[PDB]
Amino acid sequence: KIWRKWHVKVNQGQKRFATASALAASAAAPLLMARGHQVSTVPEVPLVVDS
Amino acid sequence: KTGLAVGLKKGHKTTARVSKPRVSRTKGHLSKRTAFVRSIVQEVAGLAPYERRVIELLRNSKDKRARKLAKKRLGTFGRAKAKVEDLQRVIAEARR
Amino acid sequence: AIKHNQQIPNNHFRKDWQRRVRCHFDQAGKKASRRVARQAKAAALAPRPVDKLRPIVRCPTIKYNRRTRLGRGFSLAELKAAGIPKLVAPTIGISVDPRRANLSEESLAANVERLKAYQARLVVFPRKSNKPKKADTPKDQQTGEFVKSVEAVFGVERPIASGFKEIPKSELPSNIEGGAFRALRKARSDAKLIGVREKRAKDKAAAEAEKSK
Amino acid sequence: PTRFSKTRKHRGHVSAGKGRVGKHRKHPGGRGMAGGQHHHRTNLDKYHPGYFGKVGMRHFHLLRNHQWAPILNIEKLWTLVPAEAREKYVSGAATETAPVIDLLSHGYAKLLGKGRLPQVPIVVRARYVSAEAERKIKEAGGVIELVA
Amino acid sequence: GALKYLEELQKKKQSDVVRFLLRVRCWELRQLNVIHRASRPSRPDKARRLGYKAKQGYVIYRARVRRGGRKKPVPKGATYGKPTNQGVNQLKYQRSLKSTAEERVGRRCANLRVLNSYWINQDSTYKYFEVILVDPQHKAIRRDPRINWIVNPVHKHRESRGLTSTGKRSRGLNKGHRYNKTRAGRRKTWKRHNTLSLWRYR
RNA sequence: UUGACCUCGGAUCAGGUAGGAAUACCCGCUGAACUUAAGCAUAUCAAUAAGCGGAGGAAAAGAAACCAACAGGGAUUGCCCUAGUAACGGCGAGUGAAGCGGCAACAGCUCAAAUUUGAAAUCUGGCUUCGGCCCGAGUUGUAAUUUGUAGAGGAAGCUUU
RNA sequence: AAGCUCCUUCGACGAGUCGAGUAGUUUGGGAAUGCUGCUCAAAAUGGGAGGUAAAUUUCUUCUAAAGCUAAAUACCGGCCA
RNA sequence: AGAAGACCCUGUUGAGCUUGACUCUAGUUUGACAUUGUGAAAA
Ligand SMILES: [Mg+2]
Ligand SMILES: [Mg+2]
Ligand SMILES: [Mg+2]
Ligand SMILES: [Mg+2]
Ligand SMILES: [Mg+2]
Ligand SMILES: [Mg+2]
Ligand SMILES: [Mg+2]
Ligand SMILES: [Mg+2]
Ligand SMILES: [Mg+2]
Ligand SMILES: [Mg+2]
Ligand SMILES: [Mg+2]
Ligand SMILES: [Mg+2]
Ligand SMILES: [Mg+2]
Ligand SMILES: [Mg+2]
Ligand SMILES: [Mg+2]
Ligand SMILES: [Mg+2]
Ligand SMILES: [Mg+2]
Ligand SMILES: [Mg+2]
Ligand SMILES: [Mg+2]
Ligand SMILES: [Mg+2]
Repeated sequence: KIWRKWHVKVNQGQKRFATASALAASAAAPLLMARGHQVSTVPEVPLVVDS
Repeated sequence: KTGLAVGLKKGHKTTARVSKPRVSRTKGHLSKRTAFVRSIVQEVAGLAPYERRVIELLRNSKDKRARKLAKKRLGTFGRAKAKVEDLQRVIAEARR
Repeated sequence: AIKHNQQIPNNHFRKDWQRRVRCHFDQAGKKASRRVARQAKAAALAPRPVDKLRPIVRCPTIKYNRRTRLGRGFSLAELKAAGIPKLVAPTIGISVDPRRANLSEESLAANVERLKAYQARLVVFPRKSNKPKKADTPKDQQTGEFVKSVEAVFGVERPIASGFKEIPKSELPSNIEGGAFRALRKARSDAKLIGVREKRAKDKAAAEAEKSK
Repeated sequence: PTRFSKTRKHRGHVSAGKGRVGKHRKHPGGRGMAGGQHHHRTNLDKYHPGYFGKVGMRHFHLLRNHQWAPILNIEKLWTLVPAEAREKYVSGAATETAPVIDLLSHGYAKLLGKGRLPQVPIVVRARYVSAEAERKIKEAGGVIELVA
Repeated sequence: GALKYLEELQKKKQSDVVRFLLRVRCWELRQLNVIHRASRPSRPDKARRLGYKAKQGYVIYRARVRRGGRKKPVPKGATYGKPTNQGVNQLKYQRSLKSTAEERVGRRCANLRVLNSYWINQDSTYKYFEVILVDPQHKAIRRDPRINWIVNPVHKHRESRGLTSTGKRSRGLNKGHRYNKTRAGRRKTWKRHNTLSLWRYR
């Protein structure tokens, strides 16, 4: 049937908690390498390029 | 309003505003033309059979029986009471 | 077929409900189309605001009378006091409600000043720009910095009166003489016994006292 | 998720967890609350006392807005004062001011005297008040304003 | 105006004058036919207040229907259901006899639009009604904004769908609290109360 | 004898219109039983399926003989909530709304009931189309004013196309 | 020809309808929510409603028995994506 | 071998038929009101 629960209601606050964790995890060199990115020549993990 | 939650005149105190009512509330007011036309038709038409029975009862001074008969024909106590007074007036007009 | 310490079910699913199941998969699609309709209406209505001015009304029950909201339209008493003809207000973005009645001067006064405030900020272009009339806004007064929606600027500002007032100890209000609890108990008893006291006033003995001189 | 289920665990075993004797039939016992007085009586008398019968009088057009009167216990009176203002009164900074709350602005009608109050005088505007709520307000030096 | 006088007279249906006219006209309508054209309205006031004008395009018909309730058109008393449905005699039709006369006239003159209708007489076995119809193809009707709304296709056979005054009464289209089940349509309201609405996020 | 009027007819008279299809959604009428109640008859399934009539791109409803009891809201429709609640029910199984509140949308109007009465000022049809003319309808009332929010008659002032 | 302020004068407002009884059906609507059949059958500050039947006295809110009107809503049957 | 015994029993499974089983019903009979009006005679 098309009555099946296709969409999931996630609490706003667990979405924001996870988004902050994802941003924090983006600032760790081991977590970039363990994912599979080629960051061997990146000076600092929060790579900020002048706008 | 007394400004209290309970009591006789309970309610928040406010300044009442006095204004003439809506014109739609003026319904039920007998205009002079309507009363004139209804008098002409009343003479031409006459009386319903049940009205004539009540007037006979009223003339014999059987007021309770006249009201009971008027109630059964009309349906309600209020309409019967109003009709009996109306019939009592037309009796008076006929006998000057 | 109850088996354990359950809550007794209340599932009204015995009437072939599967034929009348409405699933809202077009919630996102309807929202996008509503915004497209709103944009088209605004473009056609420019430079007029997309909505109409509405009065402040008080909610009609003891549960909600503490709060005010927006009404349907301005009553004829409010419009007449503000100095706007009844059949001119709809042409300038004002909502008219002939059914509503004003029983208090306070609510009437609050809506009249709102009508005058809107009238002050309103610019009316001439029916033909070549020859402006008395009631048309002059060319210099027109500026071009207009507003999109009236209800954003003319919404409710304080729907519920604040409860954070602070007063000097000198201005401390006095107490109820018999006690506020007793004031409520006495008020309830008066309403409960209003008919009994009136019946005995007016008593058969009082009528007998009236009869017996 | 279907992979976390006994159904995936019963694949291979005949009865699928329902027994060889006394198998899983359609409706052995009734459909719904059937037999609440006859054969499901031992369940209703045990877990749902008061189910059968009729108690009280009727109310034909009950509007629940008439019965609207949210309560507020005086142990939470000072929580309606803003944080910056509540500090000076509670801390003991005796002064010439006294707060006025006007409960109805916060969505309350009656005031009940459960907790305790600091001896700071305070003015409250309430629709209803209880005997003890008034008594504990008076002792603190407060004032009760009955409003509508 | 003379129309105010006759309206007041028409309320005196028990008077000698009105009773005589009702009796004589009842005899005349029995002889004529069941559905037949009427040259002019027999009650000019009632026709006028219902929307009748004296010009081309407005047509009056007199219709006749049989009084009494409805008998179930089953075989010889046999209803093969439960005891609660074994009723043949005292049943009643959910529409009014006025609508039945209104609808039969519409079928015969299926090129006019029924405007409204009104009771004109009755006897033991019949009730007599007059039906006001409008011809939407007449140039005198298409040119009058007060009536040319009926030319639109949504107004075809409004007597069959219940969009006339007598039909709106039968449906229960009134604003009060006594019409809760039928204000917006009885079947529309039932379908709304019984729909199980499931949103994307539950 | 002739000419009217009323009613009822004829015509392959001049000009038109209806039917049938479709019916997913919509407006009505009619109308079950299987099933649940661990039996069954009220109930339930269901004011549903089948049957019949009628429209549209939507339909229907719709500008209160409304809701309320308040410091009052103010046409209709739809969503969320009210609420599995008030209530109904072999008071069993079961069924079951509405006011208020937040929002989407927003729009108001036309008649009858008045004497143009110092002027039927109104309209179909034919011819002419060049302005108009000629039959007919209509005074048992077609135009203009008025619809309760009012309005009409006043007499001063301002203002509108 | 249209408005606006003013107060005196008026101020037509829908009948086999409203309402009542009874029968059937329907409803959450329970001394009866709606509809329909039959019998009776109104009035002018009258009438209806104010969720317990009735009598008495007040109060509140609307103005039935004539009509039109777009949007928000339904629907994948038809056409196209 | 052919056929989920057709005899028997169980099922809160049926159907055909019967009757003074329980509950109804077409039809019919009787009464009331309407259709339904106009006179005369007594009591
Ligand atoms: Mg095992
Ligand atoms: Mg097994
Ligand atoms: Mg088992
Ligand atoms: Mg066993
Ligand atoms: Mg069963
Ligand atoms: Mg069973
Ligand atoms: Mg069985
Ligand atoms: Mg069907
Ligand atoms: Mg429509
Ligand atoms: Mg809840
Ligand atoms: Mg049901
Ligand atoms: Mg009954
Ligand atoms: Mg039925
Ligand atoms: Mg009933
Ligand atoms: Mg309509
Ligand atoms: Mg063998
Ligand atoms: Mg076997
Ligand atoms: Mg057994
Ligand atoms: Mg059997
Ligand atoms: Mg017997």
